[PDB]
Amino acid sequence: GETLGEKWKARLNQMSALEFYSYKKSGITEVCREEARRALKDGVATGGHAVSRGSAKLRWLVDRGYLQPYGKVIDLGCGRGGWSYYAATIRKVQEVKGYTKGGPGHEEPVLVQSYGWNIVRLKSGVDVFHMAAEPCDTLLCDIGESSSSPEVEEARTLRVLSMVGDWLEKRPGAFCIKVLCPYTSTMMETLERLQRRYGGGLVRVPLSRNSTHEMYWVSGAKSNTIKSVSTTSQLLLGRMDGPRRPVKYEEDVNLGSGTR
Ligand SMILES: Nc1ncnc2c1ncn2[C@@H]1O[C@H](CSCC[C@H](N)C(=O)O)[C@@H](O)[C@H]1O
Ligand SMILES: [Mg+2]
Repeated sequence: GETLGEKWKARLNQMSALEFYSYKKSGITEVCREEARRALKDGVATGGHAVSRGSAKLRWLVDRGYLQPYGKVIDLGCGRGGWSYYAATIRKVQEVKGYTKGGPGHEEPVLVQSYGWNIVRLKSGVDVFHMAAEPCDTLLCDIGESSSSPEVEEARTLRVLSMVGDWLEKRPGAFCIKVLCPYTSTMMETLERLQRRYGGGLVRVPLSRNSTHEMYWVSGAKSNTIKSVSTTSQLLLGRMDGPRRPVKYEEDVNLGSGTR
């Protein structure tokens, strides 16, 4: 019983290195992030330049009402902190706590002074899967590493989803959770069951590359799982045909400066 997403995964794996390369950015939405690129690679933040592409992904969802962060924000798997620092600029957000693994193969928090930096605390060296859940108003989680195997992507997603369940049981009023693999029938059933229990819906963020089927389970969406997943699968499959399309650019994120 093969889904569209599984056919996309199979075809993605059949691509030559050149085909994959041309495909992965074809027609996507993008932020250029030229302008403080060397500063970031040096490990010094510049003003209100975002520390990662993640700020733009969160911005895209917030600008469209897919969630309205407020109160105490928890950011699981914060990496460099792009989500935490974007959240700190939202008027109703009061406090941001980010946790991430860091160390060798992994992103360390970047320490910056974009607007609202002083209500942000990011901590490295923590395994979020070993943290007991805690009350919060806005729950964010951006964890899930890609794999050429769909069974692996699926298993990795189910572990993430089991982990956030403890946090959702605390009943945050807003959330945004990356779903690395939504495209197997087991995943779709699991996601429907989670939406029945916790609400929200799945959204494809168009700044995601075509090389990942990731979607975001967000409290401000209402979507049908089959509709949102199948539409994404069909978009990704369609971009495999025909000539390569250019990227569409948004304005770089500007998180300003100053305390709150
Ligand atoms: N068990 C775990 N505990 C803590 N962090 C983890 C983890 N598994 C993966 N991660 C971290 O989750 C992060 C996913 S990256 C998230 C991008 C971030 N939203 C931003 O905007 O910058 C990675 O840095 C990775 O190291
Ligand atoms: Mg940017």
